[PDB]
Amino acid sequence: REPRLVGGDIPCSGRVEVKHGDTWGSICDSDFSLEAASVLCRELQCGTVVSILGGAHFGEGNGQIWAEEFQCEGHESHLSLCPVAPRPEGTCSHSRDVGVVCSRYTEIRLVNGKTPCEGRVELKTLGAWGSLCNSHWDIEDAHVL
Amino acid sequence: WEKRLASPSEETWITCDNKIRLQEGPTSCSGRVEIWHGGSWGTVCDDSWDLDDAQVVCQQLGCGPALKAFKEAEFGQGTGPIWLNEVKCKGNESSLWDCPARRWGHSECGHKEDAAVNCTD
Amino acid sequence: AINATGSAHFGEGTGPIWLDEMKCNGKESRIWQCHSHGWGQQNCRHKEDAGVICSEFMSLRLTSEASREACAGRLEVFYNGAWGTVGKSSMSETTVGVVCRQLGCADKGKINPASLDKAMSIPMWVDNVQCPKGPDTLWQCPSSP
Ligand SMILES: *[C@@H]1O[C@H](CO)[C@@H](O)[C@H](O)[C@H]1NC(C)=O
Ligand SMILES: [Ca+2]
Ligand SMILES: [Ca+2]
Ligand SMILES: [Ca+2]
Ligand SMILES: [Ca+2]
Ligand SMILES: [Ca+2]
Repeated sequence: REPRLVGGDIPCSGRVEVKHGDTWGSICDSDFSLEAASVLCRELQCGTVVSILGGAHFGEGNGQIWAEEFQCEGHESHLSLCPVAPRPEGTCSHSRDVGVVCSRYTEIRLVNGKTPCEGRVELKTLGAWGSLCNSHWDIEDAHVL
Repeated sequence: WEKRLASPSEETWITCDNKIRLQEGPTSCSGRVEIWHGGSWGTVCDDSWDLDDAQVVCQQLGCGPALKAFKEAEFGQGTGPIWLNEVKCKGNESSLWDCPARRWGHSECGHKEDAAVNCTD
Repeated sequence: AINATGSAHFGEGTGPIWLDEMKCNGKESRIWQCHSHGWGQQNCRHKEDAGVICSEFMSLRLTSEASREACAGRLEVFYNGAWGTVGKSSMSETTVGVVCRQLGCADKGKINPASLDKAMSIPMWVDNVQCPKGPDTLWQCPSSP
């Protein structure tokens, strides 16, 4: 049960899609809960769940819709380990696709450095890339980057 | 940051939307009870849902008095996380936040048991 | 059938939920002859499990003024959704012992005369109860209709 976020402008948000072995498909607003979104952000390493948005917030999928309902308890590391309750078809349409916004929205990269480890710090906000400022740039931040 | 005297025209005045709303109803005073908390829109479970609960919701929304309090998702299924379960409103509280219930916690309820109300227009 | 209980009146069940949305006219012979969505096709949870209370259901108790259930009082039989008393004729030591063992009080007992107060003066249900050796419940003892 492999998750994926598609359609979002910022790094850790978009439509929720789960692969059942070899096929990608969307999920309903009703089937997805807060516990499942907690696992999805954790599995994808996107932090913690900030919002759950329904009604095709990031667009409508084009494909198959999974009818099963996840029953995560919130502490699982992957969606594969989550117990799943099967449901019949016909529950939703594609205008009721679910979306998730997780917390790690920051976009940072290192440029103009030959070694990928060293370079100039750059940050993306409001759709553009820019350079940071020297003030309040200590070694604690550089350790985390 | 800079401190300056400003005309009242430049100041920002903001009105925010209501926390509680009713959805999927032909009448503006009828529909599914949804509440907003913690970044998500959520619903209420029909366990211990009665007319005393519906009175508080119809009063908070600013509609007329409540007359029916549906259950088992008559008006449609909801979205997002279920926020409240086993609501025990006494009928006179000013908001659903005053009444005691399971608050912002894990509810065994499903999305087919969403509570609904119908208020006078 | 006297009652049709729902919402886990008799407890939560363990296992698959085989049937849902059952529609019957009441003249059918078997439960699977009813119109249902399908074998295992459901959107339900285990806290909503169906139960019945049938006409030929009996319970036993000893009612006193102090407590509804006690080790001394009036003998009452609950049949057809109604309570009622038992006749004193043809009572034996084997019959009195069966009541005391069935309720969980003791191994033997004795029949005292009528008390000072009687509650609701419920009608008499059964009489001439004769208990053989071997039964541990009153339902297996021959009696009058
Ligand atoms: C069964 O139905 C009777 C008759 O309406 C009612 O008095 C009784 O409370 C019901 N019992 C249960 C357990 O639902
Ligand atoms: Ca710093
Ligand atoms: Ca319910
Ligand atoms: Ca209530
Ligand atoms: Ca039926
Ligand atoms: Ca059903």
